[PDB]
Amino acid sequence: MKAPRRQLTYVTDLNKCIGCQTCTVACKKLWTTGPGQDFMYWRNVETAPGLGYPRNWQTKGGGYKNGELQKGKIPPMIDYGIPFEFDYAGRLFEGKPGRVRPSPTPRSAPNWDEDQGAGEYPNNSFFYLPRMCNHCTKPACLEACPNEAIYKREQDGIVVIHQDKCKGAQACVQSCPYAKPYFNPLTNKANKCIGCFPRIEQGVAPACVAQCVGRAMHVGFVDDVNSSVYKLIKQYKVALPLHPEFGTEPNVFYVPPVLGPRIEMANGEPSTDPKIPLAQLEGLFGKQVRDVLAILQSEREKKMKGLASDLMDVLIGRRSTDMMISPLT
Amino acid sequence: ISGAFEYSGWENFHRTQWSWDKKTRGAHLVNCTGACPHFVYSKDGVVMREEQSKDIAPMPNIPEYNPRGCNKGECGHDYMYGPHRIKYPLIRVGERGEGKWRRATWEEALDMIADKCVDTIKNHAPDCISVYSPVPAVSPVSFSAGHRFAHYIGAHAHTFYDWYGDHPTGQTQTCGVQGDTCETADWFNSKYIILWGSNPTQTRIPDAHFLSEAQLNGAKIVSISPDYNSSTIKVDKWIHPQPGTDGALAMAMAHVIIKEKLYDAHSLKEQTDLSYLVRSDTKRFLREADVVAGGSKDKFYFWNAKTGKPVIPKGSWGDQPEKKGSPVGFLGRNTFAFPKGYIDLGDLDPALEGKFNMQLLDGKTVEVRPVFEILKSRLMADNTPEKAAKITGVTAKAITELAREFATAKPSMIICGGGTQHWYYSDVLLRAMHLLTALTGTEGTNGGGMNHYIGQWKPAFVAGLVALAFPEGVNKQRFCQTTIWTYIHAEVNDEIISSDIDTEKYLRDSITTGQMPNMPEQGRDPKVFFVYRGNWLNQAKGQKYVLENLWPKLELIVDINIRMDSTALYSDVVLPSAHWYEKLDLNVTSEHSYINMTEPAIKPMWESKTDWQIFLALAKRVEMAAKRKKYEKFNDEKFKWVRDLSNLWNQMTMDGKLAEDEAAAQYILDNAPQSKGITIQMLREKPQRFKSNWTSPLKEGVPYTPFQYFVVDKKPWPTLTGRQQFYLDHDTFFDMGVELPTYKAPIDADKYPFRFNSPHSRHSVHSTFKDNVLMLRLQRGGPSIEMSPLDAKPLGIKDNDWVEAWNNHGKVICRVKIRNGEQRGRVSMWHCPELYMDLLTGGSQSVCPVRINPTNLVGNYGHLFFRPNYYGPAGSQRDVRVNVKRYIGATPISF
Ligand SMILES: Nc1nc2c(c(=O)[nH]1)N[C@@H](/C(S)=C(/S)[C@H](O)COP(=O)(O)OP(=O)(O)OC[C@H]1O[C@@H](n3cnc4c(=O)[nH]c(N)nc43)[C@H](O)[C@@H]1O)C=N2
Ligand SMILES: Nc1nc2c(c(=O)[nH]1)N[C@H]1C(S)=C(S)[C@@H](COP(=O)(O)OP(=O)(O)OC[C@H]3O[C@@H](n4cnc5c(=O)[nH]c(N)nc54)[C@H](O)[C@@H]3O)O[C@H]1N2
Ligand code: SF4
Ligand code: SF4
Ligand code: SF4
Ligand code: SF4
Ligand code: F3S
Ligand SMILES: O=S([O-])[O-]
Ligand SMILES: O=[Se]([O-])O
Ligand SMILES: [Mo]
Ligand code: NA
Ligand code: NA
Ligand code: NA
Ligand SMILES: [Zn+2]
Repeated sequence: MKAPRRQLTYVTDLNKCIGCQTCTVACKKLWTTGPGQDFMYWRNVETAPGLGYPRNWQTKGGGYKNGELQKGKIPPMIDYGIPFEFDYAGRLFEGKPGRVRPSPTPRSAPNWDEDQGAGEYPNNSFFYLPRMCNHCTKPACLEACPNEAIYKREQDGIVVIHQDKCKGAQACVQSCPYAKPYFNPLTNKANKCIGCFPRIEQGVAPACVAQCVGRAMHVGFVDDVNSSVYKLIKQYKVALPLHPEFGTEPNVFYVPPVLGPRIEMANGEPSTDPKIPLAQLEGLFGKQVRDVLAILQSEREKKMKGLASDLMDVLIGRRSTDMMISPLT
Repeated sequence: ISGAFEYSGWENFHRTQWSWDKKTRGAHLVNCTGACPHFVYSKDGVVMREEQSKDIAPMPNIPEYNPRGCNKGECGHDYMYGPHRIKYPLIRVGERGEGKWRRATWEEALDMIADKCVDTIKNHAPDCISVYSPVPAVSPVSFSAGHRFAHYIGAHAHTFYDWYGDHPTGQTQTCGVQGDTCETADWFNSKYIILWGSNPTQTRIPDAHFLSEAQLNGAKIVSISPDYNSSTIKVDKWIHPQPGTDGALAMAMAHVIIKEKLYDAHSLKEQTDLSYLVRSDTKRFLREADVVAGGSKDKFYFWNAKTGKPVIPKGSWGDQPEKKGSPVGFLGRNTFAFPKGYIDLGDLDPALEGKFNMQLLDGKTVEVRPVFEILKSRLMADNTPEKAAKITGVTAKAITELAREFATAKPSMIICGGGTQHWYYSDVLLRAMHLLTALTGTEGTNGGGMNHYIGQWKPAFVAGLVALAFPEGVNKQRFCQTTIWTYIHAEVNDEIISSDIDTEKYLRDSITTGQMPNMPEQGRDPKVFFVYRGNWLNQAKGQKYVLENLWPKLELIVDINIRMDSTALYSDVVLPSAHWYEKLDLNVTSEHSYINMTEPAIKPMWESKTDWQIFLALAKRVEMAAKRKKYEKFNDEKFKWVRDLSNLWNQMTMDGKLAEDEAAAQYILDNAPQSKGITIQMLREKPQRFKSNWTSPLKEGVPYTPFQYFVVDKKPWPTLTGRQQFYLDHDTFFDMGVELPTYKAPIDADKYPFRFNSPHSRHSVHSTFKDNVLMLRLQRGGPSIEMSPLDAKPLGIKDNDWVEAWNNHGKVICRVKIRNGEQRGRVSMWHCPELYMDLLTGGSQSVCPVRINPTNLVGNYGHLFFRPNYYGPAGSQRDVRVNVKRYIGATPISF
């Protein structure tokens, strides 16, 4: 253990994420282009509701129950998706006939159920859920490793799998309830999100934050009382950790969606209920979600009456550097 | 001690992963409208990755543009190293499309092309050669290379703005401009935005943040779309009409707004033609010629209600200015030449209601009504919420509430796109949207107006581009109109029977009267086709007609490309073009007001060359060819131009001045008012904002919003009437029933039961990135077509089954995605996946004909004339219908 001196903290605004996967791509092309890593998405974005990545990860088990470390499942490769491969050369350059089909026959994939969500027209609903390692204050992965290969950095709270200490025990994969450590079958090592510590060390925001196109990501140290992450988490209290009942105490938080149209009634007229079920959000973030939404709706309404709302200004983030450690590199 | 932590040394593994020795500026030269500033990171001569440079200068009080970018962009370097790259010149050895090639040298390749170009000119006509290269704003230097080439040898150019269906035909009809739009930063100024047939969560990815930020700052947003699209999850209200019925929705809103008097009368009176007077007998505009000997047929009347007498409004086509300015490409006529204040209402009080009598030249008397009066009567009768409800399936209450809110919130704006622009009758629908804006008076105000977004059509420095591409003048250049060219030469069957709409007669009459061009002349076949910077075969409407009828007329087809796309795959010669990060070019768009660019990070790879360099190299081999074939100089009677092929290179490069790519780029900057002063070096360091813009002042710290020179400076609108013109009293418009804005139901000539929708995907930029391995891994490994469960279940179709979609034009077999948010009665296929991808046959264009709306062929009515990309037939495709069934040759099980 030894608690960290500072704790790198993320806030994801589900009002702003457009599910463009830019962050998914940026992280991959920076850290996971190596051998054995083709199926790994340290950063991914899933449609909610949906299967997620890997499929049904929310029931894989892991984390803590009354302080007791849990041992969950190890997802099979097909739940991650065998990364599709293609023979372009044969068709484009070598005169081979036949379409450039994907192998294997598509049956699963990390974003397979994009924009499908739940509910029948005209009350279909979905939103986007970006995910990463949560650099937990109580990291299940770290306790589970029989080789102490996983450590929590004293300077910024970032959790890292030490690649030389790692002997491929996979206890961490069993125990992370977010399914964020990935076993590399080529090297026999676990790989996961490194919180972009080389960028952080240079005062550059992590790539999934700096390159976020929807402008939905906030990062900073939660001890800095002038940071947007302190403001959203501690002050206005509108950002919640994903699945708190897992007992890992994440340090990635979500502002739940308050934007969105209303449930349409049988006569075609609006209800007062949102198309996004409250019950779905409570499933993700627990029983505080109602009060957070009331705060968000109340503050947005002041802006609508031409009044001032500093909470709204924070979410707007008119300047990127108000949201994050400098993104410039 | 270092002062370093226990595991610091090992962590050097990861820090090494984020390192580089060179950083250069890059851009993605594709038709996406991003024009996103980027840095390119290379180590040991290999490009390692790119990242948004995030260095557009902010404006006060509103969100910055930064970082922009998108999912394709952050893997753009994949096309440097990927399995798609053209490395060497290729000459075909099997049949077109087989992918059977032999490698050639540049010499052999370019000599083959040169031999054929000279022969074709010698034996037939110069206009049997053409170059297709769209959207100059994407990469003006690369665009200019082929165009300058054609310009000197006499080949003809194409159009793209209207061919793609993106030219806002109705706005040109209404406002007399090619088009204009606010930069997206201005969205933040609006209180009320209607997203009308626009899906910016997937199709304006780098700009979409402004929308949700507007909402958090208190704006309300409405999505109008048949399916529950990705954008729609964040809006406050969702309206879902039947496809192509938006016209009824908009006219019913107009009705409510007029009947309840929620409109800006002062604005209507000053800026539109709604006060202009219409003769009850001929239903034409009362004109000065009708009343006064030798009176103009292009001057008009309104009834001044404060003096009880008729008055000739100032600024119409017949009113000439002062000093006359030069023609301005994006205007009907240069109305900038007029003085400020010119069409200011002063103390005039033009009547909008009533009937009046006036005395003709011949002495007899005619009743006249103002346009607004006619419009108002027709709306009260035909466009009630209750009637529009029956048509659109939107409730009458919803329509009324939308109407009131749109007219009460200030500023309000409409944002329209492909969903409303790609229809047969999109011209009348945009006129209707412009009627809604005009009624509420928000045109020319920040956060207001009718704002269209589509592709990368707008290059603000357009005169600098015309300088480099067409240096002897646009009037000494051949243009076809590509929609017509495809229709005629691919011998298309549009399935519209003549007795309903005589497309044939209109088209033929438009051409023989010289209203629209026809290339080649004298009925010769097109013989030589250059295609680059656009995947023209893959994206072409009427594709099956093209492959079967047009393609075999072509003796030589040349594709110049970074990658083997479908067009190239079906070409005779394929030449290797340098990647975006191995070349120098400008890069701009209408979405933001800044000049982007790319520069070489490394030398062009393999044997690839930049587009500028390729047509320069071709120019020499053509000189040589022309000497061999003893055909160096020839007459070109159309332009009274004696052309000298033996001096083509010097022509290309202005006697060697512009032989480097960077000089060509700087030549562009130097020759437009919007850019003169800016250097390549400045741009290399940081994006620069344009010095000025098109129809408004470009002001410091303030988002551009168009048309202010008319709305604010009271210069006349460049239309026949000199106003925003909603009455078009031309014969072809009466013929179609569209002299006024009104509802025109979609073409049902395809006698099949599903409407065919083909919207743009977050996972590609048109065909580019369709075949990208990573993009495909974030989908289901191939192209997709979407169906409602309510249509799929009775058909026995399961999620991810193969399905077959067809009509009289063609057939496509594609894996299905069942999505609840899709509206029953239609299917959506993400447009134009590449032919060689995961399809069992055909593609999205197989089931689309080419169709031409007669109103788009009018070329003799004031501001309605042909100019390339200014006016012309739109290549619509949304009226298309198809049948669908389960494909049973392969039914794999799921797990
Ligand atoms: N049913 C239906 N049909 C529709 C549509 C629809 O909505 N529904 N949409 C339209 C519309 S609006 C458009 S804008 C067209 O799809 C645009 O296609 P385009 O060929 O220009 O882009 P694309 O990206 O595909 O082609 C770009 C080509 O240029 C290559 N390239 C890109 N950069 C360069 C360069 O710098 N130099 C050279 N020589 N080549 C370059 C690129 O690889 C690709 O082959 C049309 N049809
Ligand atoms: N990621 C990405 N972005 C892009 C492109 C790309 O290829 N990839 N292409 C760019 C270009 S050139 C284009 S032209 C634009 C096009 O992008 P858009 O302007 O957004 O238009 P579409 O994608 O065709 O469809 C817009 C939405 O309107 C809906 N809609 C469809 N039919 C109708 C209708 O009849 N009435 C109404 N009210 N709505 C309808 C569609 O279902 C869809 O939800 O995107 C540009 N942006
Ligand atoms: S980039 Fe920002 S917006 Fe796009 S998906 Fe990742 S988080 Fe959502
Ligand atoms: S998320 Fe899983 S992997 Fe990341 S720290 Fe918490 S427990 Fe360990
Ligand atoms: S923080 Fe760095 S490593 Fe962790 S997900 Fe975001 S990008 Fe990938
Ligand atoms: S592809 Fe277009 S949108 Fe995506 S990053 Fe490059 S420029 Fe911006
Ligand atoms: S449990 Fe430990 S040994 Fe490696 S596989 Fe996981 S870090
Ligand atoms: O940089 S990689 O694509 O070789
Ligand atoms: O240039 Se636009 O027609 O995509
Ligand atoms: Mo387009
Ligand atoms: Na193949
Ligand atoms: Na011949
Ligand atoms: Na690839
Ligand atoms: Zn790479």
